[PDB]
Amino acid sequence: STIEEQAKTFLDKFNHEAEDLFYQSSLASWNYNTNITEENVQNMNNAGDKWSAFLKEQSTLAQMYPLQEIQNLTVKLQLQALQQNGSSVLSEDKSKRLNTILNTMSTIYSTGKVCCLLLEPGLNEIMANSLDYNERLWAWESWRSEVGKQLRPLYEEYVVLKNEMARANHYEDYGDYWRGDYEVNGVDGYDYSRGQLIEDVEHTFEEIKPLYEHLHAYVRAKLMNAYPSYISPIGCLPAHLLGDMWGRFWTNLYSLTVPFGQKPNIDVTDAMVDQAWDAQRIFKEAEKFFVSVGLPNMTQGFWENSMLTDPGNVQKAVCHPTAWDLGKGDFRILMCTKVTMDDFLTAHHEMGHIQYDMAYAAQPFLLRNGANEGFHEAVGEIMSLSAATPKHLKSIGLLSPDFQEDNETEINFLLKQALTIVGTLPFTYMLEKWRWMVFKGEIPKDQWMKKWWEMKREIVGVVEPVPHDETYCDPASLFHVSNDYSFIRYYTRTLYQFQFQEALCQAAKHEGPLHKCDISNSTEAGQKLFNMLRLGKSEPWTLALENVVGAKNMNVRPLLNYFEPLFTWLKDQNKNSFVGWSTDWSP
Ligand SMILES: *[C@@H]1O[C@H](CO)[C@@H](O)[C@H](O)[C@H]1NC(C)=O
Ligand SMILES: *[C@@H]1O[C@H](CO)[C@@H](O)[C@H](O)[C@H]1NC(C)=O
Ligand SMILES: *[C@@H]1O[C@H](CO)[C@@H](O)[C@H](O)[C@H]1NC(C)=O
Ligand SMILES: *[C@@H]1O[C@H](CO)[C@@H](O)[C@H](O)[C@H]1NC(C)=O
Ligand SMILES: *[C@@H]1O[C@H](CO)[C@@H](O)[C@H](O)[C@H]1NC(C)=O
Ligand SMILES: *[C@@H]1O[C@H](CO)[C@@H](O)[C@H](O)[C@H]1NC(C)=O
Ligand SMILES: [Cl-]
Ligand SMILES: [Cl-]
Ligand SMILES: [Cl-]
Ligand SMILES: [Cl-]
Ligand SMILES: [Cl-]
Ligand SMILES: [Zn+2]
Repeated sequence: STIEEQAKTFLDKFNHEAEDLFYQSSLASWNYNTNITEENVQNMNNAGDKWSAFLKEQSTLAQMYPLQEIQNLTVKLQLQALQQNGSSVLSEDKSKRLNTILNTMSTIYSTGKVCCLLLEPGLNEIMANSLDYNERLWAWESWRSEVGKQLRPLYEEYVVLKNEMARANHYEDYGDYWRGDYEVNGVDGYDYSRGQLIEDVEHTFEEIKPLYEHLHAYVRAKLMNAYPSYISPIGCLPAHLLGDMWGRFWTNLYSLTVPFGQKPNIDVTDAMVDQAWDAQRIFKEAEKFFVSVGLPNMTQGFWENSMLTDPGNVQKAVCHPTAWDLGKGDFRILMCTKVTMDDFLTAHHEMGHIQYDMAYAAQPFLLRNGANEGFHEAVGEIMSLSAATPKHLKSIGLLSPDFQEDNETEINFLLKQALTIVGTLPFTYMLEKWRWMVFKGEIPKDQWMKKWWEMKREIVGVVEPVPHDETYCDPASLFHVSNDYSFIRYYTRTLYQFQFQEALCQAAKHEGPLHKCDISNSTEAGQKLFNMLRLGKSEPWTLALENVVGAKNMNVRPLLNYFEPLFTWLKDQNKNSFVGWSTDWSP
């Protein structure tokens, strides 16, 4: 009886106990989310507590099998997923304090109000739709001070305690700890070090820099037309004018940046209601789409047990669209579907999640997940990509067969896509680099805010409207920061998404620009995609990516391919205009 054999037996017992307990908890959670009542909340909480206690004791047991005596990499992966210590390395008092800090930061972020209006919906409405410089500036500064000033000391203590936990687990810092979510060891030709992630993010960002610079110059010009005196044509962009509370996405800038405002966007909602479509039809069409590439039908249970429309005033439900994998062959979608194009695309996205879940359902319990934190949402996004293309809507009868394309409408659509995708990439990289640097200890508190805005100036070309000192905590003014979430996932997922789409459209023998591509009816693309989906978390994410795209590494080139018509059109628009920005300017 070797250690590896004992560990195999332990994992056997664990899987059988865990699948049952996880199913009971997931079903309690489903009963709540589709039927909000006190009885259902208590059942959900009790089942979740039972599951957490089970995982606690099972991790304690798992730690009694030393990994260095495990040669089988699958057994090692599962044991490792169980043996994570985390905050438990801290003393009882230090963990108590850290959890109090985390709870406090979350509560003040969620209950914060400026006098009084609360972030959702008031200030969000202002930052999305207001065209008054003073109103927007006020809301921006108000949140930064009213909330950030509170969060600052809490965040300093949070940094100290999180770095203590990370070094107690043998990481260099909390940032190194998070970079662990991309690490791979023991598999020659597929290993990936925690440092490699930074190097590769910075490499792909070096390649994204020209497209972002030209989008920046375009948006700066258009915003100047919208804000006469307030913007310099060689300087950075005021943070309170970027379409949301942080400039995370530039989506709401469309009104001010649409290249051809007289050319409407394609919106088949009217066609969906005129053909008398219902949620059943929408989900059946998504299912047909997936069947078209050789993936299986949704289970009978899926149709029997899902919630695909709002149950109305009879009972309240959590209407956020979500895909559920309860285990034991039970797959569902929760969605308060309305007959609208957005809901058609979101249905495709979530059923893409379900297809992923079904694909890796034969893997051990602990290996049932995306290859890494970015894989699932990329799989979801590429479905909506294929569903929205005019080729596909014609194919499924939502556009008239003679519906003529138009470069102006296509460039409009591509602009919007840029404002979101390309816009958020430098934001995300800059935010996570600031956090990495704070955790690594390269930014003393005295320069915290300074470095932040310096980086905002250099990397993303955005400047603060008001001078900010070290009493604020502007990064903590965003949910992910104040609620202790990694952020680089958005960069990596966005790049993986277009890598996937390019590889699959190639397999589908698509000709022409990448954004016009529909993978429908391609069993080649379906097979390429399934060869990855079925692995779940069992193989290195480098290999999972190779199975789809033929290369083992993250690459931004497909995103540039997707945007190349817009990149060229922008370069044409900006040829007689300054591109780039000076970090010296300030409003
Ligand atoms: C919702 O929950 C309540 C309380 O548990 C229960 O009485 C009711 O039957 C549930 N509704 C449905 C549709 O199951
Ligand atoms: C690792 O162990 C699993 C059973 O736990 C087995 O299915 C698999 O073949 C083993 N891998 C190798 C390389 O022996
Ligand atoms: C969890 O803690 C034990 C010591 O208490 C340690 O030997 C083990 O390696 C830790 N887990 C991991 C994944 O390092
Ligand atoms: C998928 O389901 C449809 C009915 O919705 C059925 O006609 C078809 O044969 C099924 N195909 C597969 C491959 O499951
Ligand atoms: C795929 O084939 C079906 C016939 O089964 C057809 O109705 C549909 O228009 C085709 N779509 C594409 C994009 O070729
Ligand atoms: C649309 O694009 C084609 C190909 O680049 C070009 O020949 C045509 O002149 C363009 N038309 C408009 C209206 O932009
Ligand atoms: Cl989601
Ligand atoms: Cl599961
Ligand atoms: Cl995105
Ligand atoms: Cl900010
Ligand atoms: Cl994501
Ligand atoms: Zn999703």
